[PDB]
Formats: sequence, C-alpha cells, structure tokens
Amino acid sequence: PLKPLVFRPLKLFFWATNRHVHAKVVRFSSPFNEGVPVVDISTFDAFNKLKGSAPVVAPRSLECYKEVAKMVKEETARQNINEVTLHLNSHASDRGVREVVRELKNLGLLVKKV
Amino acid sequence: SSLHLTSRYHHMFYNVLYREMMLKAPKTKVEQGPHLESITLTIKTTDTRLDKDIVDKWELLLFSLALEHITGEPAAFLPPPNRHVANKSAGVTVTLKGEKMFNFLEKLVYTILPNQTGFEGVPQPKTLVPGPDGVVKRVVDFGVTNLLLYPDFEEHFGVFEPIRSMQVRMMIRSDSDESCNMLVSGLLVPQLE
Amino acid sequence: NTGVPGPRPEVAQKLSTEYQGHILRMISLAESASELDEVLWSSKKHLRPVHIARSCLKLEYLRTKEKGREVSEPIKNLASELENYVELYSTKFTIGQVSQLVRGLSSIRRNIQPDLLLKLAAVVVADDGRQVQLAN
Amino acid sequence: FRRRTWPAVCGSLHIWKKMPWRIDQAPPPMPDSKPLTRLRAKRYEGIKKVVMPNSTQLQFGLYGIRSMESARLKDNTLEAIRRTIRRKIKKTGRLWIMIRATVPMTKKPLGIRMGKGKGSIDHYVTPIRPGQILYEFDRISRPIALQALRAIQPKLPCRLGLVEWS
Amino acid sequence: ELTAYARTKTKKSRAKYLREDGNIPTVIHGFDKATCGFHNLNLCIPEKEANAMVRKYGRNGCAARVVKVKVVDHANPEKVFGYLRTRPCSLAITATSLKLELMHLQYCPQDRLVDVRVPIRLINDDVAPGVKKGGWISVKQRLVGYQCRGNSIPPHIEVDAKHLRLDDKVLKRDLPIPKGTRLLGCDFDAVVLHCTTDVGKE
Amino acid sequence: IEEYYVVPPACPPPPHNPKTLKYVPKLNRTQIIARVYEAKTPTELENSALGKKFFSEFAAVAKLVRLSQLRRANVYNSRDDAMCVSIYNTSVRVADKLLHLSSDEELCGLIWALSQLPYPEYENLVDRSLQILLEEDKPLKTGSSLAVSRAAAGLASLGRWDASTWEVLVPLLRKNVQEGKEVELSNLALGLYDARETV
RNA sequence: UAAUGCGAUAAUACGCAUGACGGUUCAUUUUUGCCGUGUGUGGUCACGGUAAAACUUAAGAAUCGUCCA
Repeated sequence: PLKPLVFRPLKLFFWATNRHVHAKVVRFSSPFNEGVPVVDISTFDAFNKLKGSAPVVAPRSLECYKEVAKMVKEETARQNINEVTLHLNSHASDRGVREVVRELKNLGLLVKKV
Repeated sequence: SSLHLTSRYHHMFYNVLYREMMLKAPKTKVEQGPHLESITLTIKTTDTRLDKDIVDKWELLLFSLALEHITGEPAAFLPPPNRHVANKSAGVTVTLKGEKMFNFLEKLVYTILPNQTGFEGVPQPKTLVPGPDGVVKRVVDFGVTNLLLYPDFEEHFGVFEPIRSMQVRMMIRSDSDESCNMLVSGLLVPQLE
Repeated sequence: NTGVPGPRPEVAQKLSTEYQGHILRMISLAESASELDEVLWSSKKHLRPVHIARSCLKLEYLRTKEKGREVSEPIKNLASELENYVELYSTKFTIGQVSQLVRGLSSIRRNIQPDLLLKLAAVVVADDGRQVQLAN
Repeated sequence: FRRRTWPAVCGSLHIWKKMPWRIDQAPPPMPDSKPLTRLRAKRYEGIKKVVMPNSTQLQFGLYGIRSMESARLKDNTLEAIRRTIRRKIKKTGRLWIMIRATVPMTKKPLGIRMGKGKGSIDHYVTPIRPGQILYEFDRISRPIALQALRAIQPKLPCRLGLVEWS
Repeated sequence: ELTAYARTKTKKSRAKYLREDGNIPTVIHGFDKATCGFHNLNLCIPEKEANAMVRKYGRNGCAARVVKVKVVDHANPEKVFGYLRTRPCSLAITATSLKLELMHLQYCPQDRLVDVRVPIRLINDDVAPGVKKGGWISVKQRLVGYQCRGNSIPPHIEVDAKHLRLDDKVLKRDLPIPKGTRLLGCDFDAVVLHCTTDVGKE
Repeated sequence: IEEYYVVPPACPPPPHNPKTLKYVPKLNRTQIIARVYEAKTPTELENSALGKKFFSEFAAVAKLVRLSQLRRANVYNSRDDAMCVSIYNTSVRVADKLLHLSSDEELCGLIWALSQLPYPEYENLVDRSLQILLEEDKPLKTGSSLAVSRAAAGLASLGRWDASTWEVLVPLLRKNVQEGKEVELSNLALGLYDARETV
C-alpha cells in the first residue's frame, strides 16, 4: 500500500546523527536534476550561539532544538517561504527532530506531510 | 525525606568491585568485563497450592500482589498458552533492572538466603543460544522455597498464607564461564561446586 | 539511486534511469557531425537539459579533428538547432550544465544572444551565490 | 537472439531468474539418504544431456570411473554393478558411490487401452551426464582399478573411462 | 622452457581453430598496464609441450612449479619477442576426453608473494606400526594453502609417517613450514592425515 | 523447551608461523620522533604515530609541538581545521594519563606547545607540569638551554610570573644569552618579564 | 560522512579514535565452456547473449582482531 510519489518544489530534510541534528530546505525544478539548498541550519550553529550567552548542556538539548527552529523560521521568512513539505524517513521519527518540527509549526511555518 | 532512594550495591559494583575484576582478568577494552543485566522473578502454578496447569487470573491476583511487595514494582500475567484460551493464565512474572535490581539482590543475600534451611550454593551458569545480535549470555537459576521469611508478609498473614515459593534467574554477560563465577563471588552468592 | 539518509540530499534525491543513459551513450558514440544530427533527429521528443548540455561539448570534440579547415557547415547547423533548446530550458539548467554549455558554444566560435546570456547568468546572480558552492 | 518484446525488456515480472534444470551446468550434489518419493514425475526429469563443466576432477579418491556419454540407469543396474565392484576390488577397499536412482517411472499392465490417467510407479532411474564421474576408489593399485573397469564395462550401455588424480 | 606465439584480437568462437591446428590458448595475468601496455597477455602454446608438462608434474602439481616462457613469431621461429617467468594457475580440460582447452598463468617475479596450494606427500608409509597391524594412512586434504615468495616455492610438503600408530591424526599445526612461506587461513586443527582401519562402512 | 549453546574453542596461532612475509622494520623512540616532526599536513601528522605502542607520552608531546609550528606557518580550510582539533584532543588526553612518565625536556616542550595553541586548555595539564618541575633541581640541572628557554617563554606567555621560578630562570637566561644559545627565546622571555616588572 | 561511527547505566558533556599487519564478507569483452536464433545429410556455417548457471589474477571498500612487527 505504498502511495504514488508527488513532486514538490520545496522540501524539508532532516539528518539525525549521534551528535547533531541537521535541517535543510532544498528547491527542485524536476526530479532528474539536482536541487539548490536555500537553508542549512544544524544544532552545531545553535550551540555556538547560545553557549556564549546562555549555558547549555550539549547540542542535543531542548534549548538547541528550539533555537534551530527559530533560526530556520527567520531564513524562510526572509526568502518569502511560508509552506514546505516534509520528507519522511527513519530519521524523521527521532525525538530531537520531532521537537524541532513542533516548534516550527507553532512559530508560524506551515509544514505538510502529504 | 526519610525514604529509601539510594542503592548500596550499585555503588559497590561500579566503585569497588569493578576494578578488582579488571586486575584479576585483564582485558583489552574497559567495557570487556562481567556485567549483570537483569533478574527475573517468576511464580508458576506448580509453585502454589492450586493444582492445575491453567488457572483463571482472579486466582493469581494474590501471587501478583506478593511479587509487588517483594520487588516494589507491579507484576504482569504470563501470556496465554494459545489463542483459544484468553481469560486464563499460567503464572505471574516481573523483571527488574538497574538500581531496583541491586536492592533486591542485597536484601535477598543478606537476610533471606541465610535463613533458608537447605542452601549450599547456586547452580553453575548455563549458556543460551545467541540471539540475532550475536551476544553470548549465561543464566544462573535458583529458587526460594520459603517466601514467608520476608518481614513484609506479617501485616496480614492470613492474606499471604498461601505464598510458598518463587524462582529466580540472573543474566550475566561475560567472556567465559569462569568470569561469570568471579562476578557471582563478588556479589557474595556462594556457588555450589 | 539510494534511500539512505545522508548529508547531501541535493545530490542524493536525483532520479537516474536507464533510458537517459541510453541516449547519452548514443551521443558519445557518434563519430561525425552528420551522425550526431541523425541521433538528435530521432530523439527530438526525448531531449532534456542534461542531453543538451552534453551535445554542446560533443561539437567541441568533433571539431578537434578538423584542425586545419574552418567550422564545417553541419556543425553550424547543429549549433543553431541546439540554441532553440537552450532558450526553451533557459530556467531549467544547473550551474554545472550552464558551465559546459558556454564552453561548448564558445569553442565553435559562436556568439550567444545577449538576452540568453543574461538569463543564464542568473545561476550565479541569484540566491546570493549559493549555487557557486555546488559547482566543483 | 532472445524472444521478447520491448515492454518485456523494461518491465518484466520475472524478477528472480533461475536457469532451467535441463540446461543448468552446475554439477549435481552428492547423494543423500532420504527416502524415495511417491510422487509421479515427468519423463524429462530423468534425462539430461548437457556436458559436465570443464573443471571436474576427483574429490576424495585417487582413481575413478567416468562416463563418456549420457544415459539413464535403473536401480537394478546399479545394484549389480555395486556387487561386481565390491567382489572384484577387495573387502579392504575404499569405495565412494556418487550416483543414486531417485526419479520414479510408471508403467501400465498388459491389456489396457490408452487414456484414463497416468500409471503407477514401477521403478527408479537416474540421469548420467557426459564426462561425469561415477565411482571413486582408494587403498588400491592402478592395475586393480583397470580390472574393475573391465569387469563393469559389459554391464553398462555407455562407454567408460579411467580418471586419475595428479 | 615453453614456446608461445602472438595472436590477433579475435572472438571466442575462433579458439577452436587454434586447437585444431595444434595449439592451446593461454593467458598470462599480473602485468602493469602503465609500463607494459596490457594487464593481461594472450598467447597460444603448442599442445605437444603442454601435454608433456602436465604428465611430468600433474594437473594440480604443476601449479607449484615455475616455468620459463619464450614468445616467438609464428611465421618466423627465429624472431624472439622476449622472455617471461611465470607459474601455472589453473587448467581447463574437457570432461569427456581430457584434452586441454585453456591455460591460466601468473607473472611471477622472484620478489613477489603468491598463494600456492601445495600437495602433501608421505614418506616411509610402509614402515609404520599402524600399517603393520593392518591399518592404512588416509589423506583428507591432498592440497594445503601456503603463501610463498617467488624465489622459494615448495614443490611439495614431506610428511613422515614412520612413527604413526592407529588413530594417529596429523593436523595443520604439525605440517612443516619451510623458509620463506607461511600457512594461510585460520582453520587450524584440521585433519590432514589419519591412520585408521575403517573403509567407509561400504 | 529451551536449547543451549556451546561456544566454539579459540584458535591459537601455531608457533613458528610468521605473521607476515613483508619487511616491516622495528621502530625505536628516536625514529618515531623523527617521523612525527617530518610532517607537512595535518593528515600526515595524524597518521605519523597511531596505536598504543607508538602513541606514547613522547609521541603526544611531539605532535603538539609540531602542530603549533604548522598552525603558525600555514592557513587551513575547514577539513584541515577538524583534523587539527582531533590531534589536539587526543594528544592532551594521552598526556593526562602518562604524565608521570614524561621527562624534563618533554614537560618543558608541553608547556610551550600548550601556550601557543589556541584551543581550550585541558583540565590542569600546565599546573601538573609546573608541580613536577617545581623542585627547582631539574631546571638547574637542565643541560640543554632549549628546554629552559621553552619553559621560560611558555610561562611568560601564559602570565604565570612565579616569583621563585623566575628568579631561578633569570641567571640561567642571562647565561644562555652570553653563551649565544637560544638567544631568540631567552631574549623574548627576558623582555616579557622585564615588561611585567615595569608594569 | 570527524557536525562521522560504535559503546556493556547507552542517554551522549564522557570512553574507544583517520596509520600499520592478519583473517573474513563484497583487464586486449580476464577467456574458455555453455545457451539462443537462422541455415543445415544430423555441423569444416553465421551472429548475438550469459547484470540467468561453471571458470582467472588483482586492486580497493565495510566490519573484526591486535602495546605494532
């Protein structure tokens, strides 16, 4: 019962590693050509930012997950992006990824699974 | 808060016993050493006054309550032997890990086992079939035939009168059977050999 | 193609098929401008930006043997025909594909229309030069 | 040449491809001790004419006997050959048997017309491929091996040869 | 010394014409394409010389031998292209007739490491307590794997069985290890020789 | 209904079976130190000494000293920066475990290397090295002025300005300047200390 | 793809750490056999296929072991 594939110009991707969570937004013109990444934010950047001002425990923390979502929201707003489609895979079910997605929806970004 | 929230054995294993085992049995990697994973407590119908292989759950509530007092965590009914039988079980079980596992071991060894008449040592470990992960594990099995030695079943004796016996299993991960015996000795549990 | 998550979803989500490789092989197998014209005529309806970009480099390769004589007539005819596809796909090229288009058409000493060059330059003018990183 | 259409070259449903047994070149496995089946087979299953691979050699012994032609041998023939070899070589000889009759064959009694279904099992057979090695010997000398070869040759319908390990 | 002739680039189907003439196709592996021009070399060797080598050494015994190959022109026998030092690897032989089809050889300098399956030989088998009693020595592994240098390849392994009784087993650990070679694999404690009385229960 | 398993026996290698027919010569401490210093890129420095047999206390000191020279002399990209961070993190941790086995020269070099490198200092590596060298007998018996010069320069950069230690170093530094040994480092240390005294 | 991977509190701040040896798992179409179609007095014929089955020597990658020759 796999559903047919649907092409979308803007998609949101997550890469969950042992140490960090990476989020990217990529624009596509056709499935046969490479995309262009427009946003590239990971918990590594948030950790370097918050640690200077507010001490955090580690990159994989609730404070950094919310910070990553906030930074993603600013970049999309500046580039006039308001709706994205999430690419579902094994890493999409990680607890850290799910926290980031929830924060993005509350901030105002419309994320669609289908 | 006048509550028991710590674990004596937990401190002993990691801060005292672990280094001694390393000296006795050198290994290339730090994590390569004896470890106690879990302890399982089981009560079956054959260890109770009831004489039947399959019994209703309402008849096993008392034994489930007994395990809760002994362990401090709720127990669960065993799965039915077949799909046809649904409301009947064949015993109760409970599994412990971490601090709760260590506390149970401390109380059992220090107070209950010495007061059991026919105790000489725990049997030798048995090696199980490795699972999909390819890890070899050894199990040490023994039983407690006098459950009325705990100081907790005295508040309502008439309720806990039918409690007779219990079975205990311990799972150990180690490189060889000799290492398992070394860990058991460190736990102050004499081994029958 | 693979479904394993990774650090570069941009270059991992690309769809590669056997049919595309079949056409690319035919272009490379062509040994003369006359042969290459027939290959493109057969595949008129099945040409994509990747095929157009590779064809321009093929003209550069084919003219290397004609070291002495000027650009042959069939090469000029091919260059004009390809430019019709460049205009159609002007907004559907990658930075790598645009890179090899200009080299191919420049090697035949051909001049691209100023309006088309402006559109193709948007690859490096848009997105504040992000696409430059993708280029090797 | 391969007999298929253009849609088949691209979207064939035969994902798991197995070479048919009649033309597969893989050597047959060593005989086992499983009981004979009671399921009727088709006549092709008892015949196979493709030659053996060009790397076949002796596996256990120093001497052996091979078949230069294809054939279909019955269970009765194998028993007679086994007794002849055992008697000819010695009691103190090492023998490997690489063949066994396992494919059932049916037959109908006299006075029965054509039709009304397939018959019942009558005996068992085994296919032999050209160049296949049938028996191996050890703890014997070369002259003894030649005597065994000459003893059994009149009892078989196919030409036989000698194989030596070196 | 073996004589080989150069060939043209042809299809598989043209090989039978060489055998009919009296030559066997051969391939020599293990060259550097940058400095030699090919990674492999295709030639043909006369059948008369090929059969003599197999008979003298054996199908598997010859794989532990070093041979010299001289490449000459087929039309002019006096034109010598060069010389090569090689060792046989494998032989393709018809099952029905036992005729050579294809020879695989490896370029084997004197300073290269090669994996060789060396045959096992027995010495003083007649004079043994087990044989006298009525037993026999059974060989379970005719060939054993070794890693040898080009300059030192053991023609065979000599195992002495003069002091073996019934039920005596010789394992890989007990095999001699000549100078310049080492045993391959990890499956030690494997039976190689066994002095017994069983005859397979046939 | 519970099956049991038998662990296969181990396979001990037979004796007199060489582990390799290749030529792998033995390496001593001196050869390893020379190999570590003769490195041009962070990748070569990373692979100059690996394994618990070669990655000893002396190797860790050499890596830190050479890393400082390469960092000062060259500019690196993101990938090489990550390699440098890995080198620093591993070398210090090894030093924190085998510090007591270090020699006088190694400790002097370690202080100098730590001062130059910009990464966060490990737990108390500098303080521990100072304590071992605080007996005041090792600096006096340090025949090689290089070790004394490195120690004096390192402390000046770190701003320790220990009254007792500096008082001992002053006459040694002046003697080295008179003898023309390690003039650059000795002059640098003396100038920095003189500036501190003025301030 | 070192913002990697793995872990026996398993969580990730801490532990192992990217080299080197050893053992496992993955080019003249390697070139022979074999198979398919056409033709055929049953083979002194032609072309193609084997990423369907047997068969060569490498080089690399992924684990694993290891005070390292």
